[PDB]
Amino acid sequence: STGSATTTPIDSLDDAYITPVQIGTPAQTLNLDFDTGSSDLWVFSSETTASEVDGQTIYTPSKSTTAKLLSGATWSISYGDGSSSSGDVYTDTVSVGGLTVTGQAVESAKKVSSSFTEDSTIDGLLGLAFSTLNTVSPTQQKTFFDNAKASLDSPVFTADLGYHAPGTYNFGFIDTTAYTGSITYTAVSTKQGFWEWTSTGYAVGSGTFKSTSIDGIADTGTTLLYLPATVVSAYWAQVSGAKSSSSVGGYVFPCSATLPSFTFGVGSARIVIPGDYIDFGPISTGSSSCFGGIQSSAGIGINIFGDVALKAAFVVFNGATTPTLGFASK
Ligand SMILES: C[C@@H](SC(=N)N)c1ccc(Cl)cc1
Ligand SMILES: C[C@H](SC(=N)N)c1ccc(Cl)cc1
Ligand SMILES: [Br-]
Repeated sequence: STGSATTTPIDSLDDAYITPVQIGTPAQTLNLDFDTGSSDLWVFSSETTASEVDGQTIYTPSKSTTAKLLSGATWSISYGDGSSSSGDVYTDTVSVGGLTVTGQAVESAKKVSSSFTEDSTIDGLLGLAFSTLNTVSPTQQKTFFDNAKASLDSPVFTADLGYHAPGTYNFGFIDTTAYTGSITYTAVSTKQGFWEWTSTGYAVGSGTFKSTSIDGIADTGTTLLYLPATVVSAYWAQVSGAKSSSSVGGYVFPCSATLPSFTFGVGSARIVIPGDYIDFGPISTGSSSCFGGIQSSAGIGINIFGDVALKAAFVVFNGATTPTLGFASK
C-alpha cells in the first residue's frame, strides 16, 4: 500500500503545515500537524474543555462506529516550546491520503494549552518520530507510520514541504519526479527517539563551505532552523543591521535587507536554503524589524533542522530495520 496527501501552510509565513486526516467511520476529517519530532497522534475532540476550543474541528468518538475507548489509557505531552496537551485514548480507523490503519491510537485531548487554543487552523498533531517517545500510559502506543509500515510497499515516508505553497507527504514510495539529482542518505541515531543525524557542515551565501559535524534532528514540527551559536552568528554577520534581541527572543534584521542563502551538508552533498526562506516577517504588525529563520539552539540541547531547512529539500524518512534519512534538492 501507499498514501499521498497534500500539506498546506497554515499562514503566509509557513509557521506550520496542516495535512487532512480521516478518522473514524464515517470519516471525520481533521487537519493535523505532521510532526517528525514527536510520536503522539492527538486531536481536539468532543472531550476538550469547551473554553479551550476556538474554531478547531473536533473528533467526536461517539459518532464513530469504529471508535473504542482504550480503557485506562491516558496521555500527556509538553513540547519543548512550552505548549502542552493531555487526555484519554481511543482506537479508531485513521487514513492519510488513501492509506488506512485500523486500530490506531487516537489521543483525545481533554486539555490543551493556550497556544493550541489560539491556533484555529491546527486540529491536532500526527507524530512521526519513533514510537519509543509515545506518551500513552500505561501501555505505550505506536505511531501511524509504525502501524502502517509492514503494509507499505517500502517502509518509508517522505516530506516535500513547500515555500509559501502546498507540498506533499507520501507514505510507502519515493516519487522520483519530486526531486532533482540524487538522494543522499545519511545515518540516523534512534537512541533518543528522534530522526537524529549529523550534518557535515555549512556555508553562508557564496562563502566557502565549513566542514564541521552538526548533530541535530529532522523535525517537521519545528518552524525554524536552530543551529549552534557560532554558526548562527556567522550567518547573521552577513546581514547589515542584524542583531540578537533579548527582548524579542532571537535574531532580528531590517525588513529592507536581502538575506543570503544558507547551505547545509548531507554527506558530500549540499542543500541550499534560499535567503527568502529565512525571512519570517515583521516582529509585530507594522514593524520594520523582521524575525530571522535561523536561530541559536543554545539552551535547547540539540540542533533542530526544522521546516526552514526541510522545505529546501525532498526528505526521505527511511524506517527500515536500520533507519536512515535521505535528502535531495528539488
Ligand atoms: C522537538 C521539538 S517539539 C516537536 N517537534 N513536537 C522542540 C523541542 C524543544 C524546543 Cl525548545 C523546540 C522544539
Ligand atoms: C509541534 C509544534 S512544537 C514546535 N513548533 N517546535 C507546535 C505546534 C503548534 C503549537 Cl500551538 C505548539 C507547538
Ligand atoms: Br520595532
